[PDB]
Amino acid sequence: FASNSSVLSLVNFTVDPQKAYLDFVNAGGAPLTNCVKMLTPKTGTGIAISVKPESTADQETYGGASVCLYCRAHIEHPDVSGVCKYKGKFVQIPAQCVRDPVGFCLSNTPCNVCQYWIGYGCNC
Amino acid sequence: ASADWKPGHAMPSLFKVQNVNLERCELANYKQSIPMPRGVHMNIAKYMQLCQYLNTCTLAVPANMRVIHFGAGSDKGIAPGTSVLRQWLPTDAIIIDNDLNEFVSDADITLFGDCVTVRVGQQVDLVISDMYDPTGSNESKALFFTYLCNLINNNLALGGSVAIKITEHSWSVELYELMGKFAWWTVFCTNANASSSEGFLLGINYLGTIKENIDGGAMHANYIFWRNSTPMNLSTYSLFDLSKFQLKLKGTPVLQLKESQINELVISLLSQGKLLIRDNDTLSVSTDV
Ligand SMILES: [Zn+2]
Ligand SMILES: [Zn+2]
Repeated sequence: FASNSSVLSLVNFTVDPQKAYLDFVNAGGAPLTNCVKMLTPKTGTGIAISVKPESTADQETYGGASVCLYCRAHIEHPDVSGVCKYKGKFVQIPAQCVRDPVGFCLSNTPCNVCQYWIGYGCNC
Repeated sequence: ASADWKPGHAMPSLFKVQNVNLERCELANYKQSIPMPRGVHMNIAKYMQLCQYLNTCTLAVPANMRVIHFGAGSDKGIAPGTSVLRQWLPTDAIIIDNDLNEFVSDADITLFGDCVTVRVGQQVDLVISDMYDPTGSNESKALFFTYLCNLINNNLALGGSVAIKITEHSWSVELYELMGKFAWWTVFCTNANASSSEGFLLGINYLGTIKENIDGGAMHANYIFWRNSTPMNLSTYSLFDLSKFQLKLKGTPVLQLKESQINELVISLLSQGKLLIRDNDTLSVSTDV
């Protein structure tokens, strides 16, 4: 609603947007909504970030740009690359976490060798 | 109720050949909206059903497929339709999208502003438009339709296709008549939005030459007559099984040919979805001034 605009405005008033967002939702703030949830056959491999949807039966798949804080808030991406790791791809979120997909992605990292989420699929 | 398991309804030749006055569109289901499975944007269901219907068409699907998507902004600042296209298309397809105001998108290239500011330097393979302007008797509209008609005549590969949203009041004589320059055409109405006069005007496999002489004003009257005659139930049953949703990886060849070389064999391959004619260079689509 106007609350999406609110938290997206807030992360412009800070030098650490990741921390601003997480501290905001951890203090009871409304998570960002209007993320682009896809419909998928839940028969994917289950990796974190993928060129096509890859949700298992325990996951949901989102359009990548819509769950990226930096894309949603039109602010600079932190990556040395400058290129977003999500935009143009799909991001799998554990089904128990769909209430705040952006907060999940800010709080977790795909395995570097394995490409599953650490703690949510990575067996390395 | 087989039709409710289909992605939507396509205008049959039974109504294409009619000869009727333009009437008001009166649909039995009006203001009735469909619940969205899983809290998903309605445009997810609408674009997926459009894609499922295009899966039954002889689309050309080359490597590095060139797709432009107009009217891609929706739901306050996002682009679910573009994400559906990314889910549907080959991983090496290029998606360029565009809308008036800012939005965030999974396209390869996103251009803000009027569609007239989108400068297509080289011909494309597939055009999707959801452009619709919110603004007494129902005459052919102009608006972005002038731009789209010019695009079909100039910036569309032979063998390429278009899917262009129209409604009872948002439509163009000239665009219907350009459907006569494709191997096949229809109007497709998703089951997800079946209570609206919305339809997607589909031109499949552009031939660059008149195959069917169409009276555009008469054909819109036929489209409304069809909608007024045809029960359609809101439904997303077709999305219940997505195991074959992705566009087939056809490897459609891209050839450069002079107009003088386009003979019976080439027209036949174009018309079957087996060939594109356009440049095979690297694509460039920019913003004009
Ligand atoms: Zn991003
Ligand atoms: Zn791992």
